[PDB]
Amino acid sequence: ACTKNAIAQTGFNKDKYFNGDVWYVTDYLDLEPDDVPKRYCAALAAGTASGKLKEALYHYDPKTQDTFYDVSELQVESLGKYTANFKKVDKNGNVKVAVTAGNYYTFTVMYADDSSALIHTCLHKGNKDRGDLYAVLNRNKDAAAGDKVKSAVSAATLEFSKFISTKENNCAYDNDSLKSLLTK
Ligand code: HEM
Repeated sequence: ACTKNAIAQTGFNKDKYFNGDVWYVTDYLDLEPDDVPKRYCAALAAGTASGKLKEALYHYDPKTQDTFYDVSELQVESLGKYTANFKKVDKNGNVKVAVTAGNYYTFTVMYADDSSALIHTCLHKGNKDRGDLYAVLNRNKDAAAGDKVKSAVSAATLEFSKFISTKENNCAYDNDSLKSLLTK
């Protein structure tokens, strides 16, 4: 189960974060052991589509090849803290698993700037929940974490040395699909 109430960035700039562009996960920290594979790749696009806050997600296991996309409308809990009801889609936005109650994740932006971010997420999915997950994001694929986001990791009382890098997996990303999905 999840255990953390992540605190959102003071002065979080929502329009900058939710600008329709792509964020790549470069490093992640799962608090629960064996909650996720040790080799993984993920990215998301976050934007507003016809007035609604939206995220599109991409997950790829670089070993098993398991791949899936999701689209969510976000509801606001407070500035920088959201609840997202996801539907699983193909890369084109065709629905594979409909939105359903109990299938949701929370999403807190703990730090963000032009190029980087630190987020916390808590996934709830039927009988397949996920414990707390933190992720370092960058606008550039596989970019090394800069001093600002690393300092934010420290300020959150987390040890960056514990984060797992995604940069050494052979991962490729369909940016174009992620952007398109925002409207789906
Ligand atoms: C590298 C970082 C991440 C890893 C290693 C990871 C790992 C996983 C894994 C292994 C699953 C499979 C669950 C299953 O088999 O049903 C999953 C599902 C999911 N994750 Fe992640 N995840 C990451 C980042 C994220 C982020 C940043 C978000 C939200 C912004 C997110 C949201 C979700 C959602 C919504 C599902 C269920 C999708 C569906 O069933 O349609 N994940 N994740």
